[PDB]
Amino acid sequence: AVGSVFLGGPFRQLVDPRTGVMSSGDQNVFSRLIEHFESRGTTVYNAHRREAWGAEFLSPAEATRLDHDEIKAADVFVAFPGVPASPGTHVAIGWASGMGKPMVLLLERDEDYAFLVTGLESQANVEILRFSGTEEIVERLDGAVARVLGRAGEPTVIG
Ligand SMILES: Nc1nc(=O)n([C@@H]2O[C@H](COP(=O)(O)O)[C@@H](O)[C@H]2O)cc1CO
Repeated sequence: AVGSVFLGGPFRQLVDPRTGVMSSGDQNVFSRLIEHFESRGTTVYNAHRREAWGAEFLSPAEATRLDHDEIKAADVFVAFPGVPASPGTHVAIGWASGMGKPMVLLLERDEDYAFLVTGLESQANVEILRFSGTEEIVERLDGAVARVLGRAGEPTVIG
């Protein structure tokens, strides 16, 4: 049973400038993923919700520090690299892969992602899960987390 996950993904690009928040459709997937885990006993660290989906904006420095602490604390790292790419999320993949964290990465099926993203499959303790909608993710996530979590500590290139 999984104590803690860090859930990451695009943020800045999903904020509506007119409202200063993400739309319910974009919050959709995050909230769905949060519930799923929380209902099962698993603490979810997630910046989108912590920062009221754009309304309670941090300083770059605060935001940077919290994210790195939460990543380091969570048992498993789960994130959406984003199409187009989420700059802050890619920084976080660097952090997590650099700590040898169990990671699950959520990739839109039939979309292109970076070499240094896809190249972590095998190279680190990572599992890629391609998806055409949120329910697919919700169905497959627990298995993906258990498999990566069942390899924690184990040496890897990069780990
Ligand atoms: N205010 C923010 N707080 C944050 O914690 N972040 C972190 O950086 C990621 C989003 O990066 P972008 O905002 O660059 O897409 C999120 O997963 C979040 O963990 C990003 C922003 C906006 O750059």
